[PDB]
Amino acid sequence: SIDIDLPINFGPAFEGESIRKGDMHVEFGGGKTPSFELVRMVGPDEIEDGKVEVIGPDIDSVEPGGRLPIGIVVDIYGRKMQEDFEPVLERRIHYFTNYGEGFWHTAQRDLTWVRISKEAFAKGARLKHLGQLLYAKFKQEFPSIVDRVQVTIYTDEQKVLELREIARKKYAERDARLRELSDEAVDTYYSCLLCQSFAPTHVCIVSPERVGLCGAISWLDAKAAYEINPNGPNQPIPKEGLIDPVKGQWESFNEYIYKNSQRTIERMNLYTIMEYPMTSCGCFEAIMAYLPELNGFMIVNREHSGMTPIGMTFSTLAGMVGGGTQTPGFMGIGKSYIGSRKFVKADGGLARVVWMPKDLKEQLRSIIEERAEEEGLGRDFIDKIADETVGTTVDEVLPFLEEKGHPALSMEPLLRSHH
Amino acid sequence: ITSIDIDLPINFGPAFEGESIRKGDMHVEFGGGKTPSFELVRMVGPDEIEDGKVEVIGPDIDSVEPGGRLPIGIVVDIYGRKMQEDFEPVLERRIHYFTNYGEGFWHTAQRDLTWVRISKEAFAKGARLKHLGQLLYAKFKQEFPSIVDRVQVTIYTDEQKVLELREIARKKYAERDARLRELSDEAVDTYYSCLLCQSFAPTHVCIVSPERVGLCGAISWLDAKAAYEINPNGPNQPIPKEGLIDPVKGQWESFNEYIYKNSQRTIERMNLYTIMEYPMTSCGCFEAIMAYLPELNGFMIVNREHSGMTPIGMTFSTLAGMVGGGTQTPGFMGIGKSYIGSRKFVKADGGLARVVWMPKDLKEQLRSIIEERAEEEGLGRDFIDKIADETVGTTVDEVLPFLEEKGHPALSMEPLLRSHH
Amino acid sequence: TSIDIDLPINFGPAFEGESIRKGDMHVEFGGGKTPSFELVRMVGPDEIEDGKVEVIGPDIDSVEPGGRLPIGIVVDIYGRKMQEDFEPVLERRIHYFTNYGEGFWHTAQRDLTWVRISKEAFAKGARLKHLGQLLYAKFKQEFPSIVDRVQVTIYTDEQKVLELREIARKKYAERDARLRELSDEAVDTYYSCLLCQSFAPTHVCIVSPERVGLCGAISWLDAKAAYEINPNGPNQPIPKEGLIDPVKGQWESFNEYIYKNSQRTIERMNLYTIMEYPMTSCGCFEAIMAYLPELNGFMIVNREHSGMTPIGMTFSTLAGMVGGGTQTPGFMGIGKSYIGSRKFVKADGGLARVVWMPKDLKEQLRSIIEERAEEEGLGRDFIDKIADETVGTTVDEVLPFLEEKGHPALSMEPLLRSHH
Ligand code: SF4
Ligand code: SF4
Ligand code: SF4
Ligand code: NI
Ligand code: NI
Ligand code: NI
Ligand code: NI
Ligand code: NI
Repeated sequence: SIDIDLPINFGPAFEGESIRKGDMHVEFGGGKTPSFELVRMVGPDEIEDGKVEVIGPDIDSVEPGGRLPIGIVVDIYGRKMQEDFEPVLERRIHYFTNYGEGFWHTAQRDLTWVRISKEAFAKGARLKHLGQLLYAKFKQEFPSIVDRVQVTIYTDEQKVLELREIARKKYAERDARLRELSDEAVDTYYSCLLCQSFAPTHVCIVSPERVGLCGAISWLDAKAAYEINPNGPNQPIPKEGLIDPVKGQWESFNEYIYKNSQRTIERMNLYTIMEYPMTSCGCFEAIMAYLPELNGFMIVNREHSGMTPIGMTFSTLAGMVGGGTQTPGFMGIGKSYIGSRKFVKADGGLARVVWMPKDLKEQLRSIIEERAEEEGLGRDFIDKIADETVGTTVDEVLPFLEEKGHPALSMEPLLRSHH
Repeated sequence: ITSIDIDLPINFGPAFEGESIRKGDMHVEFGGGKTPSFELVRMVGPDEIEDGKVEVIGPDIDSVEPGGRLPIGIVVDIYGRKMQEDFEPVLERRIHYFTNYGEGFWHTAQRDLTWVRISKEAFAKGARLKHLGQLLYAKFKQEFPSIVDRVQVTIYTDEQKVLELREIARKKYAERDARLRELSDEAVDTYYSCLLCQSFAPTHVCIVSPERVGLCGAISWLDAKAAYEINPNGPNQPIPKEGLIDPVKGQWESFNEYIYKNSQRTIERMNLYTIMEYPMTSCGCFEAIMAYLPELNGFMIVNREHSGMTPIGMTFSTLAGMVGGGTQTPGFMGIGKSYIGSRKFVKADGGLARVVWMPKDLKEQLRSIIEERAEEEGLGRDFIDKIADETVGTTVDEVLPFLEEKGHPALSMEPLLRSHH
Repeated sequence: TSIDIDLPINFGPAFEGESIRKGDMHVEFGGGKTPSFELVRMVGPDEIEDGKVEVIGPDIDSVEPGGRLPIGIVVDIYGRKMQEDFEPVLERRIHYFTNYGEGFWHTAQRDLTWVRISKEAFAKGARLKHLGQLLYAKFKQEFPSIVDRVQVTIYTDEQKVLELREIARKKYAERDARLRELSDEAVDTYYSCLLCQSFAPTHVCIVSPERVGLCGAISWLDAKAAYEINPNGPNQPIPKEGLIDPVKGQWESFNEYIYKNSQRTIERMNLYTIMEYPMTSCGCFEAIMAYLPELNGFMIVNREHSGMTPIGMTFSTLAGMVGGGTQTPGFMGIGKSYIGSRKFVKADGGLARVVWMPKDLKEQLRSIIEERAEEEGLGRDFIDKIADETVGTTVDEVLPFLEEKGHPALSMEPLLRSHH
């Protein structure tokens, strides 16, 4: 814990609070007003170090139930600070004030949302304590790169309408930077091991065309973390000793994994799953499995609670996919790795995928359609994907695959067996 | 199969303690709301009972023609040097244990309301009830060579005496029940355990606390304490509440050490107040099972006695096969039906406010406790009206619209597990 | 395992999976349409010539498309360590040391030897002497210690093919009679191949004269022949001592043997019971049996049959539960011949307690299931009592049908119980 004498009710409610309409002190954004929650870098000649101010009415000073602004602007300057340290530093707001209740905040880029609740308004002390806590934590956790920190908490419409421009596109474009950067354009793939607490053997090598299975750490973020902290869990790895571009195995990756994953796993194949895939830790967003009977791939996310054609639901699959065991045929991948060019390149990529939940089809509809159109599979390739309503068993799915002429059936199968 | 050595012409076998009853084919009925019977193990003074006074106060099986209803009140009064008044239910459970899973009369509900349908073949064979109590004398003396001193059986038959015996049983029920709700987790610094279930689940260890009952639904914390007092080297040993590791999630060093010892080191960390992270294992005898649905953001409390589809897409039997045996599966928990009424019912996961689906029978049986707990939690007495049932829908797509229409409070809470994104 | 003689086609491990249709089929040799067979016969050095490909008939380079060439592969071996019992094993190795080359699509064995060669060899100039010399060189490389003189004759004369297939079929009948004669009571030592350990080191298929191995092809005779050829090989005799549970088939000596070559991961072993200490499967298994407490009986499903099952999960789920070297009680992987074995879980009710089987399996075992029912007194009508997918498929479908047809398992002692 943090052990501060704050009034706010210490809890994990910041993550995904869906506030009731009849209680919320502030529900910003929502197609009605601006919204933001931002950490940015400013010049040394226009900011004051240690200043903590709460612009607009305080928590107690206004009655509950209104629709007013909310937002934390943390302006930090240092000698070595760069413009690319925002996405990694700002995430730490989810670990300073996140032991509290009555908030909703994320994604400080160009347009999206921010909120707050009531019951954290009359516990005795004001938001100035929150600002001071944030200033202290930013001065403490990152002493190398920042030398002056200022915090403001705006709650007035006009001063935050300028900030309406700060919650949708910057970080979206920062991951689109991974999208546009090719796998081989860069010359140093980065590592990730922060998930060692649940699975130490997980040494996840992130690439500019393959986000980590956590869904949060990318190559740009790993590089920024290394620049912030050379000793940090993300470490730099050059590319040496090419073995096979088809599966994507180098020498430095293999040696690093062998000497860091406790010698359980030696070789790694970035572009395929059926031979030397990458380990997981239990933080995967989706699960990818092989269906020789359907001759394709099955992808199921965490938020599905139904029956699967393979016969096992997601909860059962996580029992064996995770842990840190190099299992061929099963893997855990993020929901943004599906729309990547190097997504199981050897094993058919997007073509081999057959079945996935309907909700995940809708969420990834546009990107999957774009990726299918890029590869020539046709714009209507998403309709060729069998959903849960179409059939929950292999014997049900196969007639639909025959009807729709799925390309997975047409091409050759994989992983034959012995007698 | 357990055997005996009593000399009676009746057919000892599948027809004396463990099968259903119907009124039409019943020869003589012993119990129910019409001709109530019971079975009590109380404590009385030495002068109140002659040692080994196995009697039959009233007609025997042959002396009664088909048409008359009588009870068999097995009033096993026990006097001892060290016996207490709290030790009654521990032995009282064992009286029907000699013939429960074999012999085939009835024991409805539990405790002291066994219902006996004495067969016509037993009446024709013309035995007596003296040996019925003689069997419960020798076996009782064999099982308890350290507490009991005198054992009696006093089978009454008079209808007014039937009502008097029923009133005595109801008086004893209140004494045995009111103590449990008085206890609390914080009051006592010692927690007992239970490893009786290792016969078909060696890797499973179940921790019992004043508020959390055992998953078997049978033993409580008081029962475990009484068994430890009676059996100092039995399958239950005390553990001091020491070495606190996680206060909110309920983890202690001593509990972790005990589990790491007994559970063959497969389980080392256990949480006493949450399901999604380090849930407690289960033998396979759980009264009910609760699963977490990320789509609905809540708990589905489906019990063993209810057969049917569940929102997760499978019946109780499949979930039991997935969970029981000691497999520590996050997102699923095996609990006793009374544990739902505990004040510390998954406090780390928001408690009763995170329950969205219950079967109709289980919901109706626990209406009285769910309303009382909703009033205490501040959710209001109408909380049971917000809980979906199988009539509302057997699938997520059928109950989610009903849940959002009812404004279930769990929709206003954050999801579970350890966050990463 | 490559070669040296130049061929009109390549030589790689990936050509064994080639797909050739009827239009691309130049001339088949054997299978379900035409007669062709392999053979390995015991000979002496009196009238054998090394590498003599005595092709009696037209060569494969001068045959019209769509024709038929009956192929009799006679193998003449001069071996000091060789015996007449090693003939089948070498035949199996014909599959191993022939498919490594392109165009050598070879399937089945015995009188069902099916080899297909497309026009990629006939049009590009491949002779039958190429095949003969390739087989000779493959036998020399695979078995350099035992063989000394090799003659891979390839008869292609229809009259000679038939009069030689008569000898081959008589030899096959003798092999089958030798398999039938031996029984687990008289035979003291079993064997175990570890070719299946290439994926699951802990797993060890156990092969006995009555209960065949999980692979369904390596019988007791073949394992004994391989041990005689290769004493260092995976198979090792196991003395029959330390009988702990004769009801379910527990021997302490076999338990020690399991300790020896399975990293001591398995303590005991019930050869006649799958519930207590079963044996896992590496995928070589040909069928899966499971226990159903609802009907209290065994269910057996072969690999080729998928779909919904009374146990509640598909065959893929069962394979995942039992395969991968993982030992799970209550389920087992078995070979097809084991169903007809008289040691079929005798303590666990034998054939009586297994009622749910696919109809195709009933048709395959028409001379086996009925014969076993007659042996046990069940009568040939027991197949009517056998639940098949043509009548009932789910638990509820067979719930009243078992009672109507007189289910024997419920009429006998059940297994497994609850707690309270
Ligand atoms: S996704 Fe999680 S486990 Fe994988 S590298 Fe990133 S932090 Fe580590
Ligand atoms: S309820 Fe059952 S499993 Fe739990 S401690 Fe008691 S006997 Fe053991
Ligand atoms: S059945 Fe499988 S594991 Fe056993 S000897 Fe044969 S190939 Fe090896
Ligand atoms: Ni993880
Ligand atoms: Ni139990
Ligand atoms: Ni149990
Ligand atoms: Ni095998
Ligand atoms: Ni196998």
